[PDB]
Amino acid sequence: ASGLRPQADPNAPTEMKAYDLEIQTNLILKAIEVTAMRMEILGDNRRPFLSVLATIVEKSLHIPLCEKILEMVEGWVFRSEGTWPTLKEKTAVLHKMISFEHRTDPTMLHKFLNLVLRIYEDPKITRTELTVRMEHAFLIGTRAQDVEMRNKFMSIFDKCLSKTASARLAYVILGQNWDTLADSYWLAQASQLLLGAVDMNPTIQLHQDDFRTLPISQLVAPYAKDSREPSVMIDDKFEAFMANHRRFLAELGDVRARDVLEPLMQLQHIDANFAHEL
Amino acid sequence: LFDHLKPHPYSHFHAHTTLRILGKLGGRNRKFMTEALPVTFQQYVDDRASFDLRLIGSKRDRAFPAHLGIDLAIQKLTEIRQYDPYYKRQALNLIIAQTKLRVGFDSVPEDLPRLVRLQVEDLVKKNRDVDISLFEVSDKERSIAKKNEEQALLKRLLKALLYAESIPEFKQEVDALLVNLARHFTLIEIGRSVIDMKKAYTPFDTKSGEGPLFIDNRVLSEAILESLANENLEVREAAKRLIKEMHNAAVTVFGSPMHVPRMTFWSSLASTFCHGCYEEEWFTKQGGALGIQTLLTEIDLGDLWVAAKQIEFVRALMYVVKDMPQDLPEKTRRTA
Amino acid sequence: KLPIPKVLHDKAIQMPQPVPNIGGAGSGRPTYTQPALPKTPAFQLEGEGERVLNKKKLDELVRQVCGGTAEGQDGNMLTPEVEESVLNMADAFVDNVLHQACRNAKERGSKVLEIRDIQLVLERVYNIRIPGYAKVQPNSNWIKKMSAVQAAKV
Amino acid sequence: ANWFELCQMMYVSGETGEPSLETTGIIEDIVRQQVIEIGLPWEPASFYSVEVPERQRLRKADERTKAMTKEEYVTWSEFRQASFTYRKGKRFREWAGFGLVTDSKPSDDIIDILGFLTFEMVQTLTEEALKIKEQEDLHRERLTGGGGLFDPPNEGRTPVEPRHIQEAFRRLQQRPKKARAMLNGTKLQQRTQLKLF
Repeated sequence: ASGLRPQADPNAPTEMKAYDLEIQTNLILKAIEVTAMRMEILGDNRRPFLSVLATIVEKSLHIPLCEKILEMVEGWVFRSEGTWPTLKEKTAVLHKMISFEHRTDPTMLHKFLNLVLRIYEDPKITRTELTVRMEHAFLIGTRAQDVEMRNKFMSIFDKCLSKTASARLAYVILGQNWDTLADSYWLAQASQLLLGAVDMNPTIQLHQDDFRTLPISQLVAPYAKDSREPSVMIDDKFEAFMANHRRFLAELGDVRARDVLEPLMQLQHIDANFAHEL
Repeated sequence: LFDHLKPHPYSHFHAHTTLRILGKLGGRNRKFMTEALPVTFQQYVDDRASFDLRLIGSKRDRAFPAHLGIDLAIQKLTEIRQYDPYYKRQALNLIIAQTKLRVGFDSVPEDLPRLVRLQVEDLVKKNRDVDISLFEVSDKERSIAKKNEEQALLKRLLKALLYAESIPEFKQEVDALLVNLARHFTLIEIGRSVIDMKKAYTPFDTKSGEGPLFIDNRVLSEAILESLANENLEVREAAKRLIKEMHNAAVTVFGSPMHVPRMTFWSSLASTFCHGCYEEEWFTKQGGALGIQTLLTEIDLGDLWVAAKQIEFVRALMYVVKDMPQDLPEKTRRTA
Repeated sequence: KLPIPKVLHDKAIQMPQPVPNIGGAGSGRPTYTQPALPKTPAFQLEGEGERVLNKKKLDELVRQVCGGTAEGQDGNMLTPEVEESVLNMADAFVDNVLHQACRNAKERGSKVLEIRDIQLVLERVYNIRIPGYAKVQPNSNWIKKMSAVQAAKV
Repeated sequence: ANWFELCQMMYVSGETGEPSLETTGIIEDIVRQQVIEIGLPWEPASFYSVEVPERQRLRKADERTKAMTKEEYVTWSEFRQASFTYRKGKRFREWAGFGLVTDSKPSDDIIDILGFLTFEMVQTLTEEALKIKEQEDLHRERLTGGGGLFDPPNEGRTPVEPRHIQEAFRRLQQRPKKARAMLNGTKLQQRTQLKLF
């Protein structure tokens, strides 16, 4: 795919027929399944098994095999009860699984991020050793292109922190590590966190020294004390016209802070210059 | 040329070619300057427009700029992954909110219809017993340049709203909003006509100044002019429908179509469409010709009005014929 | 013209790294004067400071070897006259070890000073072994002489 | 090499934390140096020409064993089997340089003895370094409210450091005064060989 020339090396990578590839993959799946049910007595073989699993997930592009490995890892993390595969060693495989972000196929990445979201919404595992080692995965989730996933991650993030402006600024400045997102403009996430400490319910309006269009009340003020009667009678059509106009006027003055603030925090994620301005 | 000089991850072919060209130029590559250097500046020094916000751990309100994401929103809306509709929806939301903020909120009396009909009665006749003292107070504390900037921004917002009709998902909401705005502006225009009629009948030289400063609601005319000669069809149809809606609202408010052409609005519309015919862009010329055609064959203001405007119309159309380059398509000249 | 290659060699595409200040002119001079990415000078925002740690180092060592100090007393474990002796000892040790090691390193044809020379000097002259930093047999003439002596003895 | 074996041995001895790579490296170099440096013939029955046929560690260990859970007990039992040479003969021989310093292919009893000795060295080093670290912390002992989403629950436990291992090694190299009693009253420097602790 990269077009690199083939060199003369006895162990040089080669290509295999599709039929042989499928046969090999089926054999590998059977071998892994049979080996993984005796995890309590592997002993000296405990580490090579996890090493080969990590290599497979890191390099292979076979969707069924990666899906099976991920399902096994999730089963270890959640439904396991006995002595674990070397306690917090499955975290090594989970960390190796972060490579899905640059694959041009978001299926495996989406499965992994769903698993991470599950891990970080479970009350049993809160402030535990597991949630301290998945910071990189959580940040990668907050950086996701998929809008729904990113919004879910940011919603959890905002739900955890406090709701005071000084506290949120302090957390941004010295409360978080941004080493994981060092190659991207990560101040958009910081701005999104900051905007969570703003009241979004109250109505808004421009100041009194700003410029707007001509109000009708100013135009009808001269007739304040004119107690006259129009020569032409008021008809139903005029009444409906004025009722609709009054409804529109009422709808005019119903702008809240969210109607402006939310679109900006959504739009800052596709343009860096506006993020800088914000 | 200086924009191709970027390090490795950037294409090195372009950068090395540019470096070679500059090296071959030699001493001439730093001697071409004739003027000093361009610099960007603001037209006014007053504070910009803003609204008030509220931080949770505080007791006071703070001002927030009201111009922040308008440029990006318009660019993302009127210039066209599976996530595009999401961002387009966000942009439309922001634009609608900004337009609503710029129009403003008002509280009118209970018996508005009576006052409106009294205004119509005074306009049809030439009553001279109307007090316009509030419209002679001088406003010598604010900036006129800032007002011009706000007017231009509102015109841009209206143009974006009008363009947003070429998307089947957004059509209904923007259409309803535009119709409501047109009716509101007709109501404004009737009162403005009354005030203008009263003003010209008191030729004085007293030391009373002009009126207050406000955003002119006639930006819609310019937006309509710029929308008539659009590539998409729905945009043109909506632009025509807005003119028809304004005329219908005026007819409904007056009671009969007899005295509708006594407003000052229609002369302004005619002047806008006539000046459109003299610009140096062919689509502005086409819009002007189409606007004159719409005023002629779809509203029917009367016969005295046309007899008054015929000379200007003929001059403008003949100029459009005169000034079109002879190697572009012939559609504009045929329209004229 | 100039031969723009279809691909650049690995040296031209490097992702620059921090670099030290070389040249010998000096740094920080406010006069009329550069690498792509210089290295950040060292700094400390707030703390005890070196002037206190260096002075407390000797008391720390004394506490370490003395076995332990009871509550309510510390620091004054050596009289003023013994501290001067200890500091002189340290200076003399450093100077002597370095002087021996440099000459030993130059003896074997090297042009740089490596840890092996210091380790050799420390082990063979002072009986000190610092972990964590990485035979003789008689020849034939001696054997013949011993054989002759043994034959004479019998 | 032998990093994880060292980790298991430290865990068994009482270091439940996660020591860095420097500590493991230093311990490995110490053990390698010792291994490289490395009835009965002298019994009373040897006095004659013709022979004739005949005829605090425990307390702490017990306290810990009483103070462990079932999973902790299983982990402790599994880690107790860590070895340097158990079914690793070729790797151990390569790591210890058998060929370069001795005739190749020694018997297996030698390998078992070497494994036993190495386990003992690691145990002793860990036990001494723990005490040194504890004393240092005890002497040394004598602002972010709110909270985030990744900070540890309680923390408070840290592993040993290279300086502690160095101090333990310095302590373990001292010899009895009997090996120096013959230099009393003189100005002669004591020079010896590496002590096999």
